[PDB]
Amino acid sequence: YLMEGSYNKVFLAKGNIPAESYTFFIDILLDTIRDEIAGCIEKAYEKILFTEATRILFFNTPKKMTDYAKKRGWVLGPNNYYSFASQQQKPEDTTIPSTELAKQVIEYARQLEMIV
Amino acid sequence: VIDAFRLINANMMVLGHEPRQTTSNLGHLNKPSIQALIHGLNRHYYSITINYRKNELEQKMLLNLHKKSWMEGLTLQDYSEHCKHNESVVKEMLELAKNYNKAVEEEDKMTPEQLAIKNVGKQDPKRHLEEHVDVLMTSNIVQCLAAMLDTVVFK
Repeated sequence: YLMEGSYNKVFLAKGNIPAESYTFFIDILLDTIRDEIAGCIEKAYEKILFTEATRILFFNTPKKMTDYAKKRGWVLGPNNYYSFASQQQKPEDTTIPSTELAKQVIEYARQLEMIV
Repeated sequence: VIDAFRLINANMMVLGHEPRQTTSNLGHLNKPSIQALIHGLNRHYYSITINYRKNELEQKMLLNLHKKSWMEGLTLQDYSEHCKHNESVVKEMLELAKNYNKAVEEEDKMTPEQLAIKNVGKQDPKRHLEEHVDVLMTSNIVQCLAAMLDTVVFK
């Protein structure tokens, strides 16, 4: 579940109780899990209600979710509103290529001119 | 071709100075003018040797043959003139290709004397796929860089 983002992995961190020493240590991972989840949700949606965000990042209270809607920087209207940072400014410039592709062309010429 | 000549006293030659018209020149041998050089070199004149003086100012002058500050790299052919060029060549590639397969089946079943004297319709062999690819490529590669370079230069 960790490598290919699938969640229900926070739920199975208290269900891996057959060995208690697992449940003591695994708690550490649960602060990275929230981070990857919000990392995708920053791009995956654009309008959800606040209580749902509280149900997704596995929080129980509204207060926590205010703090974490403040670190990522979202606004608190009736539904929690997003900011477009998925492809905010597109790569519509091949002026950035420009120099690089010209290097490449030159390179081909070197291989067609060298003495081999 | 440029020589130099000086007449020699034929009279003195008759009088015994015939082996005495040898001034100390270096040498390098001639032939087709042995017509009048057998009594020219050896009776009427002889061969002087030619040199040159290649100044560095004249050399830096003649060396000039292109004023390019408006030529290539500040230009490039028309991109509809340039697709009509590729079209034609890369079709000729096809025509030659077929004959190329037909040559690779032949050469296998023959001795190099018969592939040697093969000089009827030079259109078949490698020689034309090379003849093409080096014009095509050239063109195009650079065809290639010219566009890119201007994109930054006149950005």
